[PDB]
Amino acid sequence: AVKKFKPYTPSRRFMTVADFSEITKTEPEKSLVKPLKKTGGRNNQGRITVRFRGGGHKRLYRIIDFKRWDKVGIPAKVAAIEYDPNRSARIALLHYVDGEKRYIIAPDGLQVGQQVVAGPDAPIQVGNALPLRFIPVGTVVHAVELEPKKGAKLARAAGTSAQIQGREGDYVILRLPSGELRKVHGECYATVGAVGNADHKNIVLGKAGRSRWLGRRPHVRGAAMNPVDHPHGGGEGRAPRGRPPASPWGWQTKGLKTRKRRKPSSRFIIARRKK
Amino acid sequence: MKRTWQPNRRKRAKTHGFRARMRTPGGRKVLKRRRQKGRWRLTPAVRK
RNA sequence: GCGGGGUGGAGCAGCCUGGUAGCUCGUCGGGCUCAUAACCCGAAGGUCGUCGGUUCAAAUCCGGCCCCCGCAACCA
RNA sequence: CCGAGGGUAGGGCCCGUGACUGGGGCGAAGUCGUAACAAGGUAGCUGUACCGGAAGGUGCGGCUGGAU
RNA sequence: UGGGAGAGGGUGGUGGAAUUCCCGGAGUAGCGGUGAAAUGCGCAGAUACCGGGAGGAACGCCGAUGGCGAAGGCAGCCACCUGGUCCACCCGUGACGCUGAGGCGCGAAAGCGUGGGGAGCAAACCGGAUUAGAUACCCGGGUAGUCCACGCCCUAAACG
RNA sequence: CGAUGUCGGCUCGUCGCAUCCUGGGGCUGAAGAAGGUCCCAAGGGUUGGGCUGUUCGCCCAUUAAAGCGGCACGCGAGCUG
RNA sequence: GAAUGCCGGCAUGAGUAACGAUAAAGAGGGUGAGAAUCCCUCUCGCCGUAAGCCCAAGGGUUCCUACGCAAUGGUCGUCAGCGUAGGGUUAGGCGGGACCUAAGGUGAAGCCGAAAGGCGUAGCCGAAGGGCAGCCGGUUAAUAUUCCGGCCCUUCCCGCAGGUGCGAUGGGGGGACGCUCUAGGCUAGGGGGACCGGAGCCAUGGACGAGCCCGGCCAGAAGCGCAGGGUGGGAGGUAGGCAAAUCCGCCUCCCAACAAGCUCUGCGUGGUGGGGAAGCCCGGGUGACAACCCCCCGAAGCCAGGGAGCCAAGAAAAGCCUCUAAGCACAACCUGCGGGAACCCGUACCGCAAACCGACACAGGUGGGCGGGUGCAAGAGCACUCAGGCGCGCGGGAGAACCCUCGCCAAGGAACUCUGCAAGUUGGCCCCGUAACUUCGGGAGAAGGGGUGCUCCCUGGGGUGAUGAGCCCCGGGGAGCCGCAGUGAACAGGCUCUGGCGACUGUUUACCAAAAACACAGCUCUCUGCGAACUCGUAAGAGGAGGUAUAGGGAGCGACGCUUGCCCGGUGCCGGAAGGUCAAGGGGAGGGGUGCAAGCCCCGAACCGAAGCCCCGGUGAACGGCGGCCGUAACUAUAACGGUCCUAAGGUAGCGAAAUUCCUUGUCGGGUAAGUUCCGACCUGCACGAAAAGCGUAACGACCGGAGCGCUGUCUCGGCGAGGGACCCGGUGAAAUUGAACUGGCCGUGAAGAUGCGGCCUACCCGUGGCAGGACGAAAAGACCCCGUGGAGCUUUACUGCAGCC
RNA sequence: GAGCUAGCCCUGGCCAGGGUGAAGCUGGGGUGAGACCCAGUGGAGGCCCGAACCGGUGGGGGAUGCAAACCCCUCGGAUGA
Ligand SMILES: CO/C(CO[C@H]1O[C@H](C)[C@@H](OC)[C@H](OC)[C@@H]1O)=C1\O[C@H](Oc2ccc(/C=C(\C)C(=O)N[C@H]3[C@@H](O)[C@H](n4cnc5c(N(C)C)ncnc54)O[C@@H]3CO)cc2)[C@@H](O)[C@@H]1O
Ligand SMILES: *C(=O)[C@H](CCSC)NC=O
Ligand SMILES: [K+]
Ligand SMILES: [Mg+2]
Ligand SMILES: [Mg+2]
Ligand SMILES: [Mg+2]
Ligand SMILES: [Mg+2]
Ligand SMILES: [Mg+2]
Ligand SMILES: [Mg+2]
Ligand SMILES: [Mg+2]
Ligand SMILES: [Mg+2]
Ligand SMILES: [Mg+2]
Ligand SMILES: [Mg+2]
Ligand SMILES: [Mg+2]
Ligand SMILES: [Mg+2]
Ligand SMILES: [Mg+2]
Ligand SMILES: [Mg+2]
Ligand SMILES: [Mg+2]
Ligand SMILES: [Mg+2]
Ligand SMILES: [Mg+2]
Ligand SMILES: [Mg+2]
Ligand SMILES: [Mg+2]
Ligand SMILES: [Mg+2]
Ligand SMILES: [Mg+2]
Ligand SMILES: [Mg+2]
Ligand SMILES: [Mg+2]
Ligand SMILES: [Mg+2]
Ligand SMILES: [Mg+2]
Ligand SMILES: [Mg+2]
Ligand SMILES: [Mg+2]
Ligand SMILES: [Mg+2]
Ligand SMILES: [Mg+2]
Ligand SMILES: [Mg+2]
Ligand SMILES: [Mg+2]
Ligand SMILES: [Mg+2]
Ligand SMILES: [Mg+2]
Ligand SMILES: [Mg+2]
Ligand SMILES: [Mg+2]
Ligand SMILES: [Mg+2]
Ligand SMILES: [Mg+2]
Ligand SMILES: [Mg+2]
Ligand SMILES: [Mg+2]
Ligand SMILES: [Mg+2]
Ligand SMILES: [Mg+2]
Ligand SMILES: [Mg+2]
Ligand SMILES: [Mg+2]
Ligand SMILES: [Mg+2]
Ligand SMILES: [Mg+2]
Ligand SMILES: [Mg+2]
Ligand SMILES: [Mg+2]
Ligand SMILES: [Mg+2]
Ligand SMILES: [Mg+2]
Ligand SMILES: [Mg+2]
Ligand SMILES: [Mg+2]
Ligand SMILES: [Mg+2]
Ligand SMILES: [Mg+2]
Ligand SMILES: [Mg+2]
Ligand SMILES: [Mg+2]
Ligand SMILES: [Mg+2]
Ligand SMILES: [Mg+2]
Ligand SMILES: [Mg+2]
Ligand SMILES: [Mg+2]
Ligand SMILES: [Mg+2]
Ligand SMILES: [Mg+2]
Ligand SMILES: [Mg+2]
Ligand SMILES: [Mg+2]
Ligand SMILES: [Mg+2]
Ligand SMILES: [Mg+2]
Ligand SMILES: [Mg+2]
Ligand SMILES: [Mg+2]
Ligand SMILES: [Mg+2]
Ligand SMILES: [Mg+2]
Ligand SMILES: [Mg+2]
Ligand SMILES: [Mg+2]
Ligand SMILES: [Mg+2]
Ligand SMILES: [Mg+2]
Ligand SMILES: [Mg+2]
Ligand SMILES: [Mg+2]
Ligand SMILES: [Mg+2]
Ligand SMILES: [Mg+2]
Ligand SMILES: [Mg+2]
Ligand SMILES: [Mg+2]
Ligand SMILES: [Mg+2]
Ligand SMILES: [Mg+2]
Ligand SMILES: [Mg+2]
Ligand SMILES: [Mg+2]
Ligand SMILES: [Mg+2]
Ligand SMILES: [Mg+2]
Ligand SMILES: [Mg+2]
Ligand SMILES: [Mg+2]
Ligand SMILES: [Mg+2]
Ligand SMILES: [Mg+2]
Ligand SMILES: [Mg+2]
Ligand SMILES: [Mg+2]
Ligand SMILES: [Mg+2]
Ligand SMILES: [Mg+2]
Ligand SMILES: [Mg+2]
Ligand SMILES: [Mg+2]
Ligand SMILES: [Mg+2]
Ligand SMILES: [Mg+2]
Ligand SMILES: [Mg+2]
Ligand SMILES: [Mg+2]
Ligand SMILES: [Mg+2]
Ligand SMILES: [Mg+2]
Ligand SMILES: [Mg+2]
Ligand SMILES: [Mg+2]
Ligand SMILES: [Mg+2]
Ligand SMILES: [Mg+2]
Ligand SMILES: [Mg+2]
Ligand SMILES: [Mg+2]
Ligand SMILES: [Mg+2]
Ligand SMILES: [Mg+2]
Ligand SMILES: [Mg+2]
Ligand SMILES: [Mg+2]
Ligand SMILES: [Mg+2]
Ligand SMILES: [Mg+2]
Ligand SMILES: [Mg+2]
Ligand SMILES: [Mg+2]
Ligand SMILES: [Mg+2]
Ligand SMILES: [Mg+2]
Ligand SMILES: [Mg+2]
Ligand SMILES: [Mg+2]
Ligand SMILES: [Mg+2]
Ligand SMILES: [Mg+2]
Ligand SMILES: [Mg+2]
Ligand SMILES: [Mg+2]
Ligand SMILES: [Mg+2]
Ligand SMILES: [Mg+2]
Ligand SMILES: [Mg+2]
Ligand SMILES: [Mg+2]
Ligand SMILES: [Mg+2]
Ligand SMILES: [Mg+2]
Ligand SMILES: [Mg+2]
Ligand SMILES: [Mg+2]
Ligand SMILES: [Mg+2]
Ligand SMILES: [Mg+2]
Ligand SMILES: [Mg+2]
Ligand SMILES: [Mg+2]
Ligand SMILES: [Mg+2]
Ligand SMILES: [Mg+2]
Ligand SMILES: [Mg+2]
Ligand SMILES: [Mg+2]
Ligand SMILES: [Mg+2]
Ligand SMILES: [Mg+2]
Ligand SMILES: [Mg+2]
Ligand SMILES: [Mg+2]
Ligand SMILES: [Mg+2]
Ligand SMILES: [Mg+2]
Ligand SMILES: [Mg+2]
Ligand SMILES: [Mg+2]
Ligand SMILES: [Mg+2]
Ligand SMILES: [Mg+2]
Ligand SMILES: [Mg+2]
Ligand SMILES: [Mg+2]
Ligand SMILES: [Mg+2]
Ligand SMILES: [Mg+2]
Ligand SMILES: [Mg+2]
Ligand SMILES: [Mg+2]
Ligand SMILES: [Mg+2]
Ligand SMILES: [Mg+2]
Ligand SMILES: [Mg+2]
Ligand SMILES: [Mg+2]
Ligand SMILES: [Mg+2]
Ligand SMILES: [Mg+2]
Ligand SMILES: [Mg+2]
Ligand SMILES: [Mg+2]
Ligand SMILES: [Mg+2]
Ligand SMILES: [Mg+2]
Ligand SMILES: [Mg+2]
Ligand SMILES: [Mg+2]
Ligand SMILES: [Mg+2]
Ligand SMILES: [Mg+2]
Ligand SMILES: [Mg+2]
Ligand SMILES: [Mg+2]
Ligand SMILES: [Mg+2]
Ligand SMILES: [Mg+2]
Ligand SMILES: [Mg+2]
Ligand SMILES: [Mg+2]
Ligand SMILES: [Mg+2]
Ligand SMILES: [Mg+2]
Ligand SMILES: [Mg+2]
Ligand SMILES: [Mg+2]
Ligand SMILES: [Mg+2]
Ligand SMILES: [Mg+2]
Ligand SMILES: [Mg+2]
Ligand SMILES: [Mg+2]
Ligand SMILES: [Mg+2]
Ligand SMILES: [Mg+2]
Ligand SMILES: [Mg+2]
Ligand SMILES: [Mg+2]
Ligand SMILES: [Mg+2]
Ligand SMILES: [Mg+2]
Ligand SMILES: [Mg+2]
Ligand SMILES: [Mg+2]
Ligand SMILES: [Mg+2]
Ligand SMILES: [Mg+2]
Ligand SMILES: [Mg+2]
Ligand SMILES: [Mg+2]
Ligand SMILES: [Mg+2]
Ligand SMILES: [Mg+2]
Ligand SMILES: [Mg+2]
Ligand SMILES: [Mg+2]
Ligand SMILES: [Mg+2]
Ligand SMILES: [Mg+2]
Ligand SMILES: [Mg+2]
Ligand SMILES: [Mg+2]
Ligand SMILES: [Mg+2]
Ligand SMILES: [Mg+2]
Ligand SMILES: [Mg+2]
Ligand SMILES: [Mg+2]
Ligand SMILES: [Mg+2]
Ligand SMILES: [Mg+2]
Ligand SMILES: [Mg+2]
Ligand SMILES: [Mg+2]
């Protein structure tokens, strides 16, 4: 339920911020945080390899439990829901009856003071995690493992989810957030419910400075450069693309498929993505 | 205005120092050359 | 300067590859309709911008002339 | 002190007028088509939307003031 | 107080028929479409037939000249929440009524904003026909929209 | 071409005369006034504005008149730009 | 003898420019061979959020003293950051190390690379971050939190007493955190005092005063007081914190829950130790047995890990505390007391500058702290001024032109000019008032105006304190006084109307462009299912991301509003198990060479045979493209209409003489006396047009047009005045340039613009201040232009390769 | 060679004073309940004016400079990209 501002500055006229209404705890769990080392888009060579990165707000990494099959049958209570600057989703603090405390990304509709649990025999309720094979076909699901015991890779962004379409041998068919129809192994764990904070995408940054807070440095158009720099560089005055629209490195960027064809996982992807 | 030489004893030693030179093939050949030429100092003076 | 064009009344084939001018419309004559248009059956109309030239033979190939479109006219 | 009024500045209303522009009314025998009245040759009318030289056309829903 | 009929409204759920797309099977020279055709589709294997899957929208028979609502309007089925209303008994209040300038709310379709959704249908648009023309009527395609949520718009042959 | 800086303005002039005005003339289709045309004449004079980078030109208000040219299209070791 | 040759020497320019901020000097007395320049005194001026003081870098003896003056110092020099010599820097507590981690670097294990090398977990290194025990005063020519005095404190070793399950690199707690705003109470600092202490002073008309001038503190263990921070207590269970665990986490139960208690800091007090002004004598003495008190102001610092709010969600590790494991419980650790032990390096001096970076004693650059007083609303602004520090290392005259910086100007008032360039005007605060339009915030300081000092009287509220006096802070009303003038000095918007471009704050061509360019939120297309795509790398390995389609890459467009038409023939991208072509390879019809022969060897048709291309489709917010001629209406004119040719399709809405219009100053209207610009229209748009987006848009702009008001030295049209130069004298003394020169004018001639040739004319010899026409003046082997089978950057459907991808 | 300059990383530090007055909160009004209106409080912002600090708009000066980019006047930002 995004929040707006009155036009008392130019930028404040369009800006929207999250309502932060689900958040019940405003400092992280100290034993579960470690420093996030900012890269600025530079690799171990010290080279920029991802352009236009850096200068964003300092962050502490919240350690996230993307396994859950760790503690089969051990229930936990949802102690709190907190802000996490490293991801779009909110995170839920879990106090296991075990004495163990642990973070998961907070599904939609999850309430503090409820019980959650993981395992083959877990109830089909928002917050629980099961092997895909034990989840009813038709159920919406997030934090899905792609391969067994390798960790939740699928549907982790705010509001995203995957749906179980059917089953086929040791595999189940998922409709991914992208619209891709994919086979994922039935032994792969997955949490029931959609990821929370679905209103994340309605946020309007409002001003250049807000991009900067997010560590997003200004992106400069290829058309604004010179031929030394970019295929779209130069030209006397403004110039149309004047060649097939391309990236800084020469490759075409309007339609040119880039997935490796001989990739082994093609045997498991049923239908390429939606829109 | 602000000019280019802005002295810094730690910077000088860590950049051009004996130990810096020895850590590298090109650095070692600098010392070799300077010795061969008979330089009185093989490495910039810096007060530590 | 460079390229292209001028042919029944109108707009276009034919020229490249010499002998043969054609398509739509319009015009004239008859039909149908009470009548007009549409539609139907017939028909007439160019002598190819102009003057030369090559040739047995020129709309056609070459040259001059007059128009007509398009392109160019840059560096100080 | 007040004070006719003069002065400076800034508002409101009204009238006249203006290159040009919008449609309107009217005008014996202009041009294009033929939308409506017969089921008017696609029943009409309709609110709205988009489109088209023009009447109009089409979509969605509505009305019978529609013939059978 | 007791009782009754109803597509009255809202929310969550859910069932079958059908169209379309996709995978598989089988099978061959056409299918589709019209006044008649062409476009389109099809030997790169379509149409027709069978099994499976996805998805959206709309609810056949019951269905009526029917019912409900103040109007707009409301139709598969289920649960919850909720409005109006009729009848009976003749128990209670004792004119507490009628209408209603303003106000406020509701308000079909189309339309608009932000997200979603998208099978069928279909403005615009393209193509094939017809025609003197055909920016139409007929045919093949087809984008908004049609659907959901929330927020606007507030019109009508909103008619009895 | 081992450099002869360049339009226009400003400033400062100076020269030519095919003379714009003022001085002196002949002819006139010169009544007078005012003109036209040509001759002599370079002493002096030859305005202020609107537009535009402009030179030029058009316009406004005047004037006796609002001349045309040369001087490296005079003049950037004088200024402007 | 020439190479703008090379090295050196020495000339010319020339006694010329200059002598480095216009903060400024004068005299008296010293010293000395010599003094504007050194020392002393008095007078003058300048800085005073600095031009004073402290620290950190960097510098490296420059510090202090004596003796010097050749060179260094832009002059001088007796002086100096200069020469010679001697002296000077003292720490368990300040800083760094014997502690800890950050990025990053290094790197057992491991991985990769022809070699050299590249990675890499732990670990190690790495600091202005964490942690850690000293404050006041005195002393030297020169050091002092270092020496000394006083009063405190830390660790290590050992011993004693008492206490305890002691024990860790292992577990846990803590350390541990943002931005804005902010409470309570204090301190730093400051103002005042009729109080307390003081040498003295009474002037020149008055004052012996409740007079003037000066000062009225600093540090301090325990304890106590005030203010704060931190922290619940007990039990039972336990499967989690990679062994264990009484710890921590989780659950339950009881008690206490704005507290108290315990604990920890700040402040106050505090045994005690210090300090102590003017003035007057000569840095010292005295003052002085100095006094050392009260009221106010009050931090951004302290209590601090305080509070609240917000989104962009805010290091690590050790010290420390707690838990246990080995082990050990004659130990060992904890607490108190005592003695002993306590290392290495830095410490001088400069430090917004004459000692650092700029070749210089260079108007430049250089991080942190302190930075007093009064007044102006505030303030670190501005004026003056304290402490302190300076007058900037050439001077003295003169009183021209001209130059700079500055002041004023009659009448006019933009007539100046490309342009109001520049300079005026305006100017702070309080009050009144304030338009179109608008996205309802704005536009707004709109515009426009009134007030502003001083005196007397009355009066309202607050802080402190006590509720009162005093102090301090906000105000209200009356009556008056003076001047040309009351934010009396200094600092301190000129305004309005109207277009173009860009939404906006931002960013940029260090050093000729700040813009309309870039960026920007936002919009769309597209790639990407995660060992992602993409990027750097031979690789390993990294970034992406400890992210996962509401995410990440690429591209265009560029807030927002209303919109974004038609063309898929060509190029691109996407789809298409057919067909055509296709390389190595498979195949082996049929040949060939050689051998006496088995054989060995070479060539080789059909046919199977991948991507690619061809072929069939799709695709525009992909590359892109969006017609011609002729005719037609009852005045004319023009054509809603038609005919025909061509295309893949023929430019829609909107806009239009435009940042686009050639003809062009189009035409018409507005504004002006006059308008090639400007504004509004028209539309034959040379050559607009829809995300290289179209058309608009409130606000915004050191952007670019046009107009008006205000005011002016911009101008008519110039005048005067001021200072710094220019000039003269003493001192010091460059420069580019320079074939040599005894270097006129005209008309000619000459390689075509002659001081230098001809003919004439003019002209005594040499300077100084000035001006710039010439010496085709200087500077730079022309940037334009061409030439060179000269070079480099860039492009592509030029050629040929290579990475990469298939 | 990144002791200049460009970007990023880690850790610190800095930004006088004044002005405007968002959401929220409370109260009041309004209503069936609401939206909403008013007042007070509150203290938001690539908000406003302006030093330090960061700049470099226009003009003048300087041009063998004080300076191989400086000086004066003026001007932009100054809680934030
Ligand atoms: C020109 O370069 C120079 C001098 O350069 C030195 O000085 C320069 C200032 C220095 O610059 C830094 C340079 O340093 C390298 C060097 O020291 C030289 O070339 C000189 O020779 C010249 C060659 C040509 C020109 C003139 C040219 C090329 C030209 O185009 N003139 C045009 C233009 O000025 C003028 N003009 C045409 N159009 C329009 C027009 N329009 C279009 C509206 N509107 C208005 N003015 C127009 O028209 C003129 C004739 O048509 C002048 C001198 C030579 O003696 C001299 O050394
Ligand atoms: C032409 O005029 C040229 C201008 C220089 S453009 C780099 N100069 C000619 O002398
Ligand atoms: K050129
Ligand atoms: Mg908003
Ligand atoms: Mg939330
Ligand atoms: Mg930690
Ligand atoms: Mg690394
Ligand atoms: Mg490296
Ligand atoms: Mg990148
Ligand atoms: Mg980057
Ligand atoms: Mg989060
Ligand atoms: Mg799987
Ligand atoms: Mg959100
Ligand atoms: Mg961030
Ligand atoms: Mg960009
Ligand atoms: Mg780019
Ligand atoms: Mg460019
Ligand atoms: Mg560019
Ligand atoms: Mg490059
Ligand atoms: Mg390129
Ligand atoms: Mg290009
Ligand atoms: Mg360009
Ligand atoms: Mg262009
Ligand atoms: Mg460009
Ligand atoms: Mg393009
Ligand atoms: Mg192009
Ligand atoms: Mg690729
Ligand atoms: Mg997919
Ligand atoms: Mg240097
Ligand atoms: Mg530096
Ligand atoms: Mg150093
Ligand atoms: Mg360094
Ligand atoms: Mg080294
Ligand atoms: Mg030696
Ligand atoms: Mg040497
Ligand atoms: Mg009849
Ligand atoms: Mg004929
Ligand atoms: Mg013939
Ligand atoms: Mg013939
Ligand atoms: Mg002939
Ligand atoms: Mg012919
Ligand atoms: Mg022929
Ligand atoms: Mg050229
Ligand atoms: Mg009067
Ligand atoms: Mg008529
Ligand atoms: Mg009809
Ligand atoms: Mg009809
Ligand atoms: Mg009809
Ligand atoms: Mg038409
Ligand atoms: Mg239509
Ligand atoms: Mg009764
Ligand atoms: Mg009764
Ligand atoms: Mg009623
Ligand atoms: Mg409605
Ligand atoms: Mg559709
Ligand atoms: Mg009805
Ligand atoms: Mg030349
Ligand atoms: Mg020269
Ligand atoms: Mg007469
Ligand atoms: Mg004369
Ligand atoms: Mg004359
Ligand atoms: Mg002119
Ligand atoms: Mg002209
Ligand atoms: Mg000439
Ligand atoms: Mg010049
Ligand atoms: Mg000139
Ligand atoms: Mg000259
Ligand atoms: Mg000259
Ligand atoms: Mg110029
Ligand atoms: Mg010789
Ligand atoms: Mg020389
Ligand atoms: Mg040479
Ligand atoms: Mg030489
Ligand atoms: Mg000499
Ligand atoms: Mg000499
Ligand atoms: Mg001289
Ligand atoms: Mg000096
Ligand atoms: Mg000098
Ligand atoms: Mg002296
Ligand atoms: Mg002397
Ligand atoms: Mg002196
Ligand atoms: Mg002295
Ligand atoms: Mg002061
Ligand atoms: Mg030095
Ligand atoms: Mg000397
Ligand atoms: Mg001397
Ligand atoms: Mg000597
Ligand atoms: Mg000297
Ligand atoms: Mg000097
Ligand atoms: Mg002496
Ligand atoms: Mg000590
Ligand atoms: Mg030791
Ligand atoms: Mg360490
Ligand atoms: Mg440290
Ligand atoms: Mg820290
Ligand atoms: Mg210490
Ligand atoms: Mg103990
Ligand atoms: Mg223990
Ligand atoms: Mg321990
Ligand atoms: Mg933390
Ligand atoms: Mg904030
Ligand atoms: Mg306080
Ligand atoms: Mg104190
Ligand atoms: Mg005070
Ligand atoms: Mg008296
Ligand atoms: Mg346990
Ligand atoms: Mg004393
Ligand atoms: Mg004494
Ligand atoms: Mg706090
Ligand atoms: Mg044991
Ligand atoms: Mg040692
Ligand atoms: Mg010392
Ligand atoms: Mg000092
Ligand atoms: Mg300075
Ligand atoms: Mg400093
Ligand atoms: Mg000094
Ligand atoms: Mg230096
Ligand atoms: Mg000096
Ligand atoms: Mg200096
Ligand atoms: Mg003030
Ligand atoms: Mg001086
Ligand atoms: Mg000074
Ligand atoms: Mg005057
Ligand atoms: Mg005036
Ligand atoms: Mg003017
Ligand atoms: Mg102007
Ligand atoms: Mg100005
Ligand atoms: Mg002024
Ligand atoms: Mg002022
Ligand atoms: Mg308003
Ligand atoms: Mg306002
Ligand atoms: Mg005002
Ligand atoms: Mg007074
Ligand atoms: Mg002043
Ligand atoms: Mg101001
Ligand atoms: Mg314009
Ligand atoms: Mg711009
Ligand atoms: Mg801008
Ligand atoms: Mg724009
Ligand atoms: Mg924008
Ligand atoms: Mg923008
Ligand atoms: Mg520049
Ligand atoms: Mg440049
Ligand atoms: Mg540069
Ligand atoms: Mg400049
Ligand atoms: Mg600017
Ligand atoms: Mg947008
Ligand atoms: Mg690469
Ligand atoms: Mg990672
Ligand atoms: Mg993206
Ligand atoms: Mg594109
Ligand atoms: Mg941009
Ligand atoms: Mg752009
Ligand atoms: Mg609007
Ligand atoms: Mg196409
Ligand atoms: Mg195609
Ligand atoms: Mg295509
Ligand atoms: Mg077949
Ligand atoms: Mg083969
Ligand atoms: Mg094309
Ligand atoms: Mg086509
Ligand atoms: Mg169209
Ligand atoms: Mg349209
Ligand atoms: Mg036009
Ligand atoms: Mg015009
Ligand atoms: Mg024009
Ligand atoms: Mg023109
Ligand atoms: Mg005109
Ligand atoms: Mg006019
Ligand atoms: Mg202009
Ligand atoms: Mg205009
Ligand atoms: Mg026209
Ligand atoms: Mg484009
Ligand atoms: Mg625009
Ligand atoms: Mg605007
Ligand atoms: Mg600007
Ligand atoms: Mg003057
Ligand atoms: Mg003077
Ligand atoms: Mg001398
Ligand atoms: Mg001689
Ligand atoms: Mg002579
Ligand atoms: Mg000649
Ligand atoms: Mg001559
Ligand atoms: Mg001779
Ligand atoms: Mg001679
Ligand atoms: Mg002679
Ligand atoms: Mg003569
Ligand atoms: Mg002289
Ligand atoms: Mg002179
Ligand atoms: Mg001269
Ligand atoms: Mg000359
Ligand atoms: Mg030069
Ligand atoms: Mg050369
Ligand atoms: Mg040359
Ligand atoms: Mg050159
Ligand atoms: Mg060649
Ligand atoms: Mg050659
Ligand atoms: Mg070449
Ligand atoms: Mg090359
Ligand atoms: Mg290196
Ligand atoms: Mg750097
Ligand atoms: Mg540095
Ligand atoms: Mg400061
Ligand atoms: Mg307020
Ligand atoms: Mg609040
Ligand atoms: Mg601001
Ligand atoms: Mg400047
Ligand atoms: Mg100025
Ligand atoms: Mg210069
Ligand atoms: Mg300056
Ligand atoms: Mg200045
Ligand atoms: Mg200034
Ligand atoms: Mg400001
Ligand atoms: Mg920041």
